[PDB]
Amino acid sequence: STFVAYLPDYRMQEWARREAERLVKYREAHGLPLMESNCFDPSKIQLPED
Amino acid sequence: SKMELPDYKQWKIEGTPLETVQEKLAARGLRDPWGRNEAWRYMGGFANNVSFVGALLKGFKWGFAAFVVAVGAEYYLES
Amino acid sequence: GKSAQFGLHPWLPSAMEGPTPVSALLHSSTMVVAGIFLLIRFYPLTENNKFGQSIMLCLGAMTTLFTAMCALTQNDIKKIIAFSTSSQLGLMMVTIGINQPHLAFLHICTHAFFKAMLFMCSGSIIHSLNDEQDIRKMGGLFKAMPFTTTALIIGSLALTGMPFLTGFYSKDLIIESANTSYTNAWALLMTLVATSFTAIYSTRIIFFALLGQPRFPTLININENNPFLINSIKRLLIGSLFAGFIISNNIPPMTIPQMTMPHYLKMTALTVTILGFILALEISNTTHYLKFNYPSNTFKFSNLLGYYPTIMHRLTPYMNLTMSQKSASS
Amino acid sequence: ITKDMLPGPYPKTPEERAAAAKKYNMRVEDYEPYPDDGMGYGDYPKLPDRSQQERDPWYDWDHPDLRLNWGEPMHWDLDMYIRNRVDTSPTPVNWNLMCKHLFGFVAFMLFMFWVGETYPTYQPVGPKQYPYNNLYLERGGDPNKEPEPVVHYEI
Amino acid sequence: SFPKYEPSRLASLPTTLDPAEYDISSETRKAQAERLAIRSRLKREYQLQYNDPSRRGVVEDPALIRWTCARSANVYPNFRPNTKTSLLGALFGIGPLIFWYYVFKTDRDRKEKLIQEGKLDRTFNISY
Amino acid sequence: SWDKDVYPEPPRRTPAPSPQTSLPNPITYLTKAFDLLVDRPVTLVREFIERQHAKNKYYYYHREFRRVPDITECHEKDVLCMFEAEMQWKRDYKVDQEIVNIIQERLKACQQREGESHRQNCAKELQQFTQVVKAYQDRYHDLGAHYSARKCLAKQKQRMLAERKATKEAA
Amino acid sequence: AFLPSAAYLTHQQKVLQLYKRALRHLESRCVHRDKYRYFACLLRARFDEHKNEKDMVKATQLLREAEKEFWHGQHPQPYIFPESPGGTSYERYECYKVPEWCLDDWHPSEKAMYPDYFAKREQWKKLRRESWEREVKQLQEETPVGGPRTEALPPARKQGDLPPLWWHIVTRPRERP
Amino acid sequence: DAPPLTLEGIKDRVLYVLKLYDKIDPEKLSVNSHFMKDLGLDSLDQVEIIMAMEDEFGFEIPDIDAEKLMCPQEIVDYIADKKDVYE
Amino acid sequence: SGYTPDEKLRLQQLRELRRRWLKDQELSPREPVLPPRRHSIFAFTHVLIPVWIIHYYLKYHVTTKPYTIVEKKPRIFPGDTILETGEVIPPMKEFPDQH
Amino acid sequence: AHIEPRYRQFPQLTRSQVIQAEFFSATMWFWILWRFWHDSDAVLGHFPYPDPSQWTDEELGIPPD
Amino acid sequence: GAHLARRYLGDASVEPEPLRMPTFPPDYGFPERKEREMVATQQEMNDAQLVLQQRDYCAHYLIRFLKCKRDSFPNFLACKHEQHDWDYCEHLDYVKRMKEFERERRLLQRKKRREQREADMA
Amino acid sequence: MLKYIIPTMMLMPLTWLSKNSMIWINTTLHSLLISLTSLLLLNQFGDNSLNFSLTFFSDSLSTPLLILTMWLLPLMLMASQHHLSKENLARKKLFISMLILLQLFLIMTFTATELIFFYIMFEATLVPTLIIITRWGNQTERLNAGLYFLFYTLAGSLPLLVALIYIQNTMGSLNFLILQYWVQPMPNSWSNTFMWLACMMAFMVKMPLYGLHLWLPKAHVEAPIAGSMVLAAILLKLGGYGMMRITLLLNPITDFMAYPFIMLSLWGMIMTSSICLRQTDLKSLIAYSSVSHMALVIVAILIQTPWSYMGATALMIAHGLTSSMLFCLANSNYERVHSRTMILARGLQTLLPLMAAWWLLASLTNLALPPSINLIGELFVVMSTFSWSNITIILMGLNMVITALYSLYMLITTQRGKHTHHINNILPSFTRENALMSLHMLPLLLLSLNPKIILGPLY
Ligand SMILES: CCCCCCCCCCCCCCCCCC(=O)OC[C@H](COP(=O)([O-])OCC[N+](C)(C)C)OC(=O)CCCCCCCCCCCCCCCCC
Ligand SMILES: CCCCCCCCCCCCCCCCCC(=O)OC[C@H](COP(=O)([O-])OCC[N+](C)(C)C)OC(=O)CCCCCCCCCCCCCCCCC
Ligand SMILES: *C(=O)CCCCCCCCCCCCC
Repeated sequence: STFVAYLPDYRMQEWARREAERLVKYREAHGLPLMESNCFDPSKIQLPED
Repeated sequence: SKMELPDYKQWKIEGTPLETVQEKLAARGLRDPWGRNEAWRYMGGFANNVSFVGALLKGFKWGFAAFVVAVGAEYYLES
Repeated sequence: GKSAQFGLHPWLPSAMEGPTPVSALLHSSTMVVAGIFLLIRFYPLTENNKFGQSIMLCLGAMTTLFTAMCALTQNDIKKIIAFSTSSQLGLMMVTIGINQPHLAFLHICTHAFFKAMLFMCSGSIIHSLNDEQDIRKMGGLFKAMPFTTTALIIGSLALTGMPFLTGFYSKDLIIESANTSYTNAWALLMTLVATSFTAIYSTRIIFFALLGQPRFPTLININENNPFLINSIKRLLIGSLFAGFIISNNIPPMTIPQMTMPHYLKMTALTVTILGFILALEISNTTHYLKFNYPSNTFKFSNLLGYYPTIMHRLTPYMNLTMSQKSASS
Repeated sequence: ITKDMLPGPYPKTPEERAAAAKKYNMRVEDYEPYPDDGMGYGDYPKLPDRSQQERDPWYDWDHPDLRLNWGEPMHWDLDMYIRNRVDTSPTPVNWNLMCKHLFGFVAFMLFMFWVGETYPTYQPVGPKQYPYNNLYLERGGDPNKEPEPVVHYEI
Repeated sequence: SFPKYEPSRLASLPTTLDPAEYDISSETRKAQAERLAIRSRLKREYQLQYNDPSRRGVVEDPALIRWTCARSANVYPNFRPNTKTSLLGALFGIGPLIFWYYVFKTDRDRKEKLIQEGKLDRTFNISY
Repeated sequence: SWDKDVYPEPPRRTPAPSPQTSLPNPITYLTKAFDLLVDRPVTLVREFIERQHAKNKYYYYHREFRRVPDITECHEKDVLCMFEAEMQWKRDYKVDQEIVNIIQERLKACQQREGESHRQNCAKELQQFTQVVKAYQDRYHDLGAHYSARKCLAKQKQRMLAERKATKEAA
Repeated sequence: AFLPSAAYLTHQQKVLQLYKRALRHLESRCVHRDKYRYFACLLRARFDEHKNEKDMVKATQLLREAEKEFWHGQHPQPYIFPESPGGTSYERYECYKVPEWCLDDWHPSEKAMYPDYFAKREQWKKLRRESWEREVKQLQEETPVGGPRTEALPPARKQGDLPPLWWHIVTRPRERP
Repeated sequence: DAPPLTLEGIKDRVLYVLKLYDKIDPEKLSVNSHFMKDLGLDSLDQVEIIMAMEDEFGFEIPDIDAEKLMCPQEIVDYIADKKDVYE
Repeated sequence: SGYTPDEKLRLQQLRELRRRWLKDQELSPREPVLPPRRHSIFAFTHVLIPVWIIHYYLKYHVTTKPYTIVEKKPRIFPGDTILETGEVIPPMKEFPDQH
Repeated sequence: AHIEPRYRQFPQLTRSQVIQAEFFSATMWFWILWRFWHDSDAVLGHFPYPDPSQWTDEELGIPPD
Repeated sequence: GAHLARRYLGDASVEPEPLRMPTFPPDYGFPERKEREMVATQQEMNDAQLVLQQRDYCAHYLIRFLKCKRDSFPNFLACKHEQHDWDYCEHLDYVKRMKEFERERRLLQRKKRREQREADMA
Repeated sequence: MLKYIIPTMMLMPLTWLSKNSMIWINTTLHSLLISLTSLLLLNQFGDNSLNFSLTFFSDSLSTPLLILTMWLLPLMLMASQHHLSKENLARKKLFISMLILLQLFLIMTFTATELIFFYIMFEATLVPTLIIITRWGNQTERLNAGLYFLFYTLAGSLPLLVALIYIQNTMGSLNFLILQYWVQPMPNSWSNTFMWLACMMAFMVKMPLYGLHLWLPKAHVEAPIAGSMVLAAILLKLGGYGMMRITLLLNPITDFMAYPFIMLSLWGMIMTSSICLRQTDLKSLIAYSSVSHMALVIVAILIQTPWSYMGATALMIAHGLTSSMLFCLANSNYERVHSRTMILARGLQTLLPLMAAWWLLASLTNLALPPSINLIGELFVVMSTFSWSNITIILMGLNMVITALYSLYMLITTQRGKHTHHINNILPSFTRENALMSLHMLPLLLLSLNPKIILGPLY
């Protein structure tokens, strides 16, 4: 119980807060949207022909 | 352990509604052999029970006296 | 499921098999209101919706009418007050079903007090008669237990909704909001009939348990001088006398009060209570005659719990177990 | 326990029927089995299908909580027929009459509830009046869109 | 005159209203006497095996193990597949499966055809 | 402490306590009793622990990952670089999940702190939450329990063809 | 019909049981003492008016009509005594009826807490275990062939000899432990 | 609650109930006085006595044991056994 | 009916044995042999230590985390004065009185 | 002390329970009477109810036709 | 309360539906009709944290009652006059509501007399 | 994974070289040392699994199962050390060696990176359980229990192995660190249908699926309780590991094919809950409850949503612990009364209070009392199945009634009521028994505080 109580940051979950705590702090100061509908860059994809 | 039991001649069925019950069986020619068994419930302090309205207004005298005393006290207080 | 309404009601009268304080807490004052507490918890969602409000109002009226009808002619005292608190739960879902949250919450706060105090007074009477819980063997206890006599009279008066008591500050507001609103007329009618039936069974408890000639056996072990019981009944009597007034004063105004109505829609609660008192007084006076009245279908339908623990507690387990064994296990 | 203590197949002739009856230690004529319809019942005795509340409660039973003695050929559904389960007590009212009364009562007042839903009660009043276009901004509406100005008139 | 209380599956006749108590044929008392003899033998055996100071263990009732063996282990060896058993097995084995399959199927096509055309409101549904 | 931009809170406006009647209230006396009996030893043991903290003050650092080429520039069936692309994609997945979590925290805090008139003063938080929910639903929803960067890229491709078809059919 | 000793209920016993059940239901019907006494005297007078009837078949048919009206006119919830089956306190105190052989399982460090009781228990057990062979000798010669015909236990026929099969009927604890 | 009762207490109670019965004369009764032999009552009077004792002690006696105890001493013995006197 | 002498004698002996056992159920005065081994202690241990512990926890571990103890802002009425700013909310217009 | 049970007679009554019961009944009735004299509103009425039939037409602004 | 029998057992045309009323023009027979007045400005009405159900047209008595309750602690019974004033205002609003109901009923009944006159001569 | 396999293979001579009276103490002590050592597997990252070597890896999924396995071995050793006191010393060492070999094959099963290795040791596990079931049982039907247990499972997997070999000829590697990136979609055809059936049916039998569940009650009412606990608690989880390692390759054909499997699992879990409502043996009742729980797990992994995977893993671990401790309860009762009848021994709360408390805790944790991990997993699966379709909640709702109704009833007739008069050998609580029961119960409560360690590979 003492080992699993002080286990060093399981799956970096707390780290998942901290960088996120940085990231919005970036994009709320420069007018950028919070998250975008495109997961990757939409200009770096060769769209197939239709 | 040992309790004293009351006299079994002091339990009389007279003055009770069981006397009227025995009157009814005497009118129809029957006997009530178990009136003396239930005779004790209809005398003494166990008898003379107040009615429903008498149950609701229990202690109304003291309450109304205190109410009129308090309303007189407030009547003098506002002056 | 939690407040024991229609469809899932009979566990509330069935749960009187436990100890008396267990009933008096859980199935009288505290645990049974959890479903109603969940309903008034989610009032911003039920405020703008009409379907759920209508169906839950009709379910509450159904529950309070059926439970009051079953409570009219029952012979067990604890079962009578269990049906009483189920009817009160139906009334609280009726008044939250008409978009009045804080009135229902105030009724919860008052009902816990007075219903718990009636339950412990009944438990003291039960213990003083050597574990005998039938209303057809008590009575003549006005001068035998004067403290519990006064407490039971005050509690029945508060249950009926008598003026300027703890039940007056919540139930009268509930019924005046139920009268003057866009309600179902059938629900309002069964609310009034439920109020009359509450008056009838409360004065039935008073007449058959506190007045008249004694019916218990001759070994008289009447005793109530223990300081714990006296102090507890005194505490809840002070509560049921003044805490309702204190709570109704100190709650912030969060709803529009309705007080412009005609006289016949304002005297309704007291007049129906007095009418129920008069009708049950007629019944109690006519029970003293040396006659015999053959019971009709009304008494069989009333005293046998609406036949609901006789039909739905016999057919559904039979069907489930025969499906489980004859069709599945074998 | 051996090969003729556990229950066996269906007994056909009177002799094997008597052997099965003395296997369960009961009367020969009162031991009658279920009909061999292919459900795999066997030579188990068929009780008259009554509950266990009907048993004598004052009799000195071998098992008092079950009202069951020792060596009795028990029911095929003893688990179903305990006191804590389905009960077959003789009710003072007729069962069909009970079902008819309950169904009629429930259907009648459900129909009356729906009838009252069709024709409701109300108060002789008008609608409630709210300022600022019936509280357009306080309802959560957007402020960049100007609502239609509706006013409430005195009488 | 008086209501005739009908027999029912959930409401048996009482032990007192049954006319079978009040017949005075001789084989009735003979059967009752032989039942009492059987019960007396069983009760005598139980009391002799149950009041023993030397015995420390469970009184092994043959009826309990007999019933538990007849409940499970003696179903297949005395089973013969006929029209009734096969019909009941097919009715209670593949019926509800087909019913639930068809209900869940048509629910799935309705939900899918609602969600591909955008008619299903999935504004806030991001946990799945 | 915490940064005030990522968790914004309006300044507090507490009205002046001015008695109307002459009856005193016990709240001030109990507040003084709380400040005397409770707050002072708590502050004393807090200054004790922080003074013991001041002797041994070592630092820990927030780990940062450099940007790696994504799944688009990965040769097919060459695991040695799509492994890194998937690694970065999973880290960004966790970051985006926590971003939606912090927006939900903002919305809940606004709705609680705005009292009974929260339906009007939390319009900005509702708009931000709706935008971030639509972004998360476009970015990560319906991937399945066996999600991977290839499936997310295929879903993004299908959404792009749907948008291009909607543009062409309504041009 | 079902009795520990008998196999057939005599018509006199059935009449008495009908009288008992019908009068108990009458008492449960009318609560008050005076009405109960009056109607009980009426029922006793009715049974007395039909008492002088020595015809078996006529009393048979009269019993059948009587049972039919008794079931037709019974209360749905008859009064049941608090210790009777069906009562409110039926087998409630049975959770404390721990049998005596649990005292066999006690630790020796607690068996010295009550030395006199445990010495009395061991001498009682010695008495029982020496009387066991005597009582099974008593049943092994008094029982008829093919087992007993009735369940009525025989008494002890000798002075000093304990009653046969006496233990587990006399061993049941008090109803208020 | 519910004080234990000695054998003489229930004996006083049973003789009191017998003395309060009109059919029993209050002089000829005893513990072993048979109802049909010493006093010559009927079976119905015996069930009346059984009901009186059931209502007096507040518990139910089974019908077989109601008809089996045939003397006041048998009533005393059965009540003392069921209440387990002399604890 | 009555009692056969056999069953009556049997229940007499059984009642004798029962009365004997219930006589021997009484305990002697020396049993049980037990082996050998502040007014304001409740209001200090059960109250004050929980107050100190929960106040330490709430002051230096929960208030440091954002959006944990979120409190509704107090209502603002006309004629009040904010202590942290000093600006006074201006007085509300006179009532068009009717009573 | 503890009350010894009495056989088929009236049980003993301590003066304390009777005094407390009469006290509670007195405070009950006194509170009822005091609240009924002071408030006198929620049991009888708060405001008058104007009838719908006594209104005229110029209050309602109905031209005649 | 005879309107229920006049509507359901009688004729439902006389009693207007409370769900959608009034549907008549508001200037019908009311020249220079003056609307009701709001005393509290919207910001000063909103910063008191007042629930939407109680946002009536004369909530000045209500907000003064809330202020009286908030500054008279612990003497809770010292603000019954403000409660009486708020009750008076709510009562006056209810008089306005049944005046609107009577106006709608009498105007629609005048429409019935009009169509009866159309039946008489037109 | 050599730091746990070598301790097991080195404890093997320790139980072979131990003295004639210190086998149990030494084996229990050293297995508890291995159990403490096994906590080092929790070095988990939010992106990458702890890949130890070429043929061994352990993500967030298999680590709680490994910890459960080598925590389960000492509990089995204590639970099977009573009735083997009269058994010969060589056969005692044979039994302990069989348990040790079963643990070794289980830990090698959950960490096998290659699916062929996973299959090979996943039914190298078949030999020790078969040996224990057939040899150390207590009835005749154990012989039949060696047939239905065996010829079901192998008949599900001898197709499957061929299918696995086919993947070795198709993808070129069956490694799981490779197949997460080389996976191709499965087209709609009859060949892919039969490949899906072959890859599914082995673990469908091993769950078991309803219809194929006949091997579970027949192999539980007669086993030595070490075998009963390993079968109920950890041996049924091989199907779950098969699901969460195989379902990556079987997309997207699983979505429009698993309809009859889900119908069978839901209606069969309803049927088995109903069968629990009318049982007479404790062991059969617990086995049918396990059938219901594994049918729920089948639905959870078949709908394949992340919430369902969290709920499936949590429900798997919680059900394993609960079923093992329920079998410990039933073994204590069968030890004391020498029978398996439920109605025989009643009212044991009057005689055994601490076993009554353990009965109450077992029944409370069985019906998913919050905030236990059983309720966490069951609730997550409930929400995922509501997300699959609406009407499913009805097919859940009745079960959640029935899964309470027997779960108390199985308690009540075994604990509440008038005790049986003719039973007098009810001994008090042995310290070994209650120590085993507490060692079962305390981790189940403790995991409710920190559930994030047992929430699957995608928490
Ligand atoms: C794991 C899979 C296989 C299963 C079997 C495993 C076998 C081996 C078991 C090894 C030992 C156990 C390991 C798991 C231990 C889990 C517990 C644990 O350590 O959690 C860590 C967690 C850690 O907390 P945390 O995660 O919040 O802390 C964050 C970590 N730090 C501190 C570094 C920032 O411990 C707790 O949560 C403890 C909280 C305080 C203690 C409890 C206080 C309240 C107690 C109850 C009061 C009354 C309440 C009301 C009751 C009403 C009636 C019911
Ligand atoms: C528990 C008992 C029941 C177990 C049931 C197990 C599942 C049922 C199906 C199993 C089939 C056997 C394994 C097939 C693996 C195929 C893998 C694959 O890629 O196939 C594609 C290949 C496709 O052929 P191909 O790949 O060679 O062709 C090249 C590709 N095309 C088609 C484009 C040209 O499928 C087959 O070759 C046939 C597959 C079906 C096999 C049918 C025969 C077996 C039937 C089931 C018997 C089950 C045991 C019964 C007895 C049990 C004991 C009593
Ligand atoms: C006109 O009378 C309408 C009154 C409101 C609707 C009917 C309410 C009926 C029930 C309450 C009043 C009962 C009076 C005896």
